[PDB]
Amino acid sequence: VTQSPTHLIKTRGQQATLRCSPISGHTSVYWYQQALGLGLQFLLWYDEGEERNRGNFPPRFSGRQFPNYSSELNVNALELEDSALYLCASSETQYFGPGTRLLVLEDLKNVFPPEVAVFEPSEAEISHTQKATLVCLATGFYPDHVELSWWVNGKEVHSGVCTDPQPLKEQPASRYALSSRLRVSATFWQNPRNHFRCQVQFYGLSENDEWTQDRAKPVTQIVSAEAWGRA
Amino acid sequence: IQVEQSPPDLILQEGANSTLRCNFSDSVNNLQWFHQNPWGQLINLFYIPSGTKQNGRLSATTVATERYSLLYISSSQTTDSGVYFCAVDGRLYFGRGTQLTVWPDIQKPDPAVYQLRDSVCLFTDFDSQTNVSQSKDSDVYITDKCVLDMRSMDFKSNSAVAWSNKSDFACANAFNNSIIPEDTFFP
Ligand SMILES: [Cl-]
Ligand SMILES: [Cl-]
Ligand SMILES: [Cl-]
Ligand SMILES: [Cl-]
Ligand SMILES: [Cl-]
Ligand code: NA
Repeated sequence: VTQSPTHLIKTRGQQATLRCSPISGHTSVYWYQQALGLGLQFLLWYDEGEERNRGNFPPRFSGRQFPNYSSELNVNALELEDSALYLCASSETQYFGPGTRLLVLEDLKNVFPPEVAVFEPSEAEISHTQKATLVCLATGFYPDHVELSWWVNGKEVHSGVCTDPQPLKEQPASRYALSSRLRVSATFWQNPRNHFRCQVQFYGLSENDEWTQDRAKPVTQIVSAEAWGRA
Repeated sequence: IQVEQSPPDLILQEGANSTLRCNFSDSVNNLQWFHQNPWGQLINLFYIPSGTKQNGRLSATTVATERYSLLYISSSQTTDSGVYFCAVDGRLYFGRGTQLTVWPDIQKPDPAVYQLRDSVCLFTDFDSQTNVSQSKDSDVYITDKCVLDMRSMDFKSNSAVAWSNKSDFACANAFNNSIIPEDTFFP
């Protein structure tokens, strides 16, 4: 089960297109809205090409299912309170896609990509514990729900990693910040061959969107930072 | 059709068993349990309109005549943390979920605050009972604790991070708004 785009920023009054492709063979597609604080609300169901049901949603929430059972949802006259994770499921047992996160803003003026930095292990920690912790900081970004992952020697690692469950606000009265830690044995850090990267997938603007302002258009992009094993 | 889930929140220490309940106001043809991952993906745990299923350390039992289902997690691991949903039924009706948090058993605590370079302060290797407070100062940043698992060494550890562009700020004073352990190593 597949959904595109991953993430989408729009503006009041615009139109949002959400795409979904079900598991091969499945003929039913279900759409759900997951809005922070309301849980999962049912939106639409399609079987064999047709609309079978609707949640409590006005006709500006529209869609369709294609002969191959793939489906799209079109949300018109977008409003701020349309911001949500939209989830697609197919076929008995329902299986979920990764969802399309929609953000609807008054304007694009506040979209900034992150700055990403990697902070190397304290020598004290290495002495005291035989272990080395790298810290990653992603700062100054908006909107949230970024994807931060660690990479060592070209491969994504999951062991020894911990990333904050939520971002914190930079002025709690607002752009965001995020941190993550990677711990390796001190021996691993002391190997000059070893290469560590903190990678942040930021979701921002696309071609579609209009940017005037002087700074770079804050496009959807990956911003990274790196560290080498001890020289 | 109403779908209630119990409890709403569950803090556990790894090793502990726990049970999530799901009640529903009517007869159902389908019931599913899910886990939601940090980036939004619902993972199917079980389809069980009636009976019992087992998969690894998870179990489910649905007493259909009495309109409820149990999700049983044996020896919770830190990796079990997240939100668990119960849904019944073509649309599914979801409950509001149980949020599960599983902390490590730190028998060998070793609290310490380090300075890192390339300005950041790391508080690490405390036990799970320690609470890390935010800063009252809006130009000082402190993350909540989180647990990492160095899988290959059977080793788990908690940490939080503080940083700031205030000159005043340093690692020695950084976690002052928090109840630090006494024996905390300051390098
Ligand atoms: Cl797609
Ligand atoms: Cl349409
Ligand atoms: Cl069509
Ligand atoms: Cl967002
Ligand atoms: Cl503990
Ligand atoms: Na984030």
